[PDB]
Amino acid sequence: KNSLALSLTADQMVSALLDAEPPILYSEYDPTRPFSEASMMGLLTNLADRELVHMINWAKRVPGFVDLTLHDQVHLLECAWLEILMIGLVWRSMEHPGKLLFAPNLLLDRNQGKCVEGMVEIFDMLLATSSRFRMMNLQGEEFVCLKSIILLNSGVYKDHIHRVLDKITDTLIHLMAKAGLTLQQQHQRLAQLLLILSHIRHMSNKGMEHLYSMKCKNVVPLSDLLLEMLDAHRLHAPT
Amino acid sequence: SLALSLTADQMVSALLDAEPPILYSEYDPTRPFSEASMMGLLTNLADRELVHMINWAKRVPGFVDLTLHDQVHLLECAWLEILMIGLVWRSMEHPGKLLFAPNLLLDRNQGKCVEGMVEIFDMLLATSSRFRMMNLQGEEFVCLKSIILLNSGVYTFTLKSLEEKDHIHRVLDKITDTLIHLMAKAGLTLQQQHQRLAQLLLILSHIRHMSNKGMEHLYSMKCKNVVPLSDLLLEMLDAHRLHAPT
Amino acid sequence: KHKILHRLLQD
Amino acid sequence: KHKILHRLLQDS
Ligand SMILES: O=S(=O)(OC1C=CCC=C1)[C@@H]1C[C@@H]2O[C@H]1C(c1ccc(O)cc1)=C2c1ccc(O)cc1
Ligand SMILES: O=S(=O)(OC1C=CCC=C1)[C@@H]1C[C@@H]2O[C@H]1C(c1ccc(O)cc1)=C2c1ccc(O)cc1
Repeated sequence: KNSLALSLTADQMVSALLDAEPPILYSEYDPTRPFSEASMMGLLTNLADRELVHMINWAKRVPGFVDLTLHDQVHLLECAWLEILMIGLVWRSMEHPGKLLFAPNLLLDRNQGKCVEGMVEIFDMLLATSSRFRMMNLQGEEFVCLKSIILLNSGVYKDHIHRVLDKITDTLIHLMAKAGLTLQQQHQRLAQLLLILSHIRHMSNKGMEHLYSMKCKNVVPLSDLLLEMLDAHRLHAPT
Repeated sequence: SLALSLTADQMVSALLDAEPPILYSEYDPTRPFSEASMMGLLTNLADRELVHMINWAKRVPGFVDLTLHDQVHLLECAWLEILMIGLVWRSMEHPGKLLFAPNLLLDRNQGKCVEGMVEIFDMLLATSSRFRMMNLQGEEFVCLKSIILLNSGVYTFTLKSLEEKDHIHRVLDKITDTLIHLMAKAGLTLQQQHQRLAQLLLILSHIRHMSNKGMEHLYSMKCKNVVPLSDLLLEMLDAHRLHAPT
Repeated sequence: KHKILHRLLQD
Repeated sequence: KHKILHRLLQDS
């Protein structure tokens, strides 16, 4: 059967993506200014667990996603969840140079990343990605397109997904043309944005490797959902 | 500066001339396969390829304009992505197989010889299949391999260090202009050009993923001690092992 | 193995 | 002290 996603116009695609946006969640007000391995992991895991529920319901609202089998939907979310949390983080950190806005009540600097072993390197990569998005003046409409591309492109190999990915490309080009960019500027900006996706993948892989290690799993008790999302990646890891 | 003065056709000619040679493995079909021998053939092959990759990188426009420390950083970050893109390129015309060398053509079943390797072989085969169905051209392949080198370490790098990143971004913009030029020359409509540009750059995220997943197995104690590894390859692996969990 | 994600993805 | 990669890149 045919997918509605392809029949959508560029404006209907942008509006369906902007309407699907999950909200910005707050951290627990309980522990303030984390400075230990346990407090830092406690806050971030609690926040990630709550954002995951919103992400699942967001993915169901991404045109083309509902048309996939339940098994393929599980696979894409299992592959992309940390990349999705990370692009979300980098977006909302844009207006905060040198800081990561994990939540409006949880603004962290690189010195806090030092509290957890292996974290500051990822924090530095996240800050540089936020900084790159800031200098490029990334727009909200472009952000929701990039986030949808991360979800559909997460699985390394298919016809339906590649037709939806082409529609999103057309949507990104439609936004840049609507912004007054020339053809050279449109293809240059399309490339710049998509190359940043390689970096978001790299951050996810590096972060995931630390998150599914035994030492990272033992810092604080993890929810059953977070543990299942981690084990989807741990399964491929070396023994 | 020389990279910025190049026309798209000149960029293509320079990248094509810079191409490293295809090396042979020490594969002997009279000898049976094992975890150690398979790891031995691939490591020895990768090791000899690294030397040609170093000399290829020096010929990538804009690369020698960087500081020595930045050239080292980009090659440390991208070496496995670059070996992988080369492998999937030369494997294109061999469905269901990976042409590691003209004398080393391997199935996914042979990948089961090494623990954790078949999952990577499946991803490499999928990527090769994707390049085949898109009818990836040699001219496009050389642009992508150069983008990998320049892009993969650009964010993991004072105001002097910032000018290096700006120069990398300018050269990357030139390679994009080159890719679009190739597609326009091929008669694609503007919508087809942008869609193909996007499909190729999304494949780069898959190549990053494969390199990260592969690297994690390569710097594990099992793979480090399976066969005696060479010094340059050990240092290239350690550039990654250094950030990994203890 | 019955994943939570399988339940959560159902309407 | 400079690594093998730095040495091979430095070479002319
Ligand atoms: O890749 S990370 O830095 O994870 C670690 C954790 C320990 C050591 C090294 C990396 C990750 C990105 C950001 O900080 C961490 C982390 C996190 C996510 C899930 C968890 O189960 C635990 C923590 C982050 C994060 C959390 C929520 C977001 O909205 C965005 C990012
Ligand atoms: O990502 S890998 O599959 O590496 C492993 C190794 C063991 C277990 C799981 C993955 C890698 C890609 C391909 O097969 C491996 C491997 C390799 C590279 C460097 C080494 O020091 C040893 C082996 C591969 C390879 C070798 C040469 C190429 O031109 C292209 C790919």
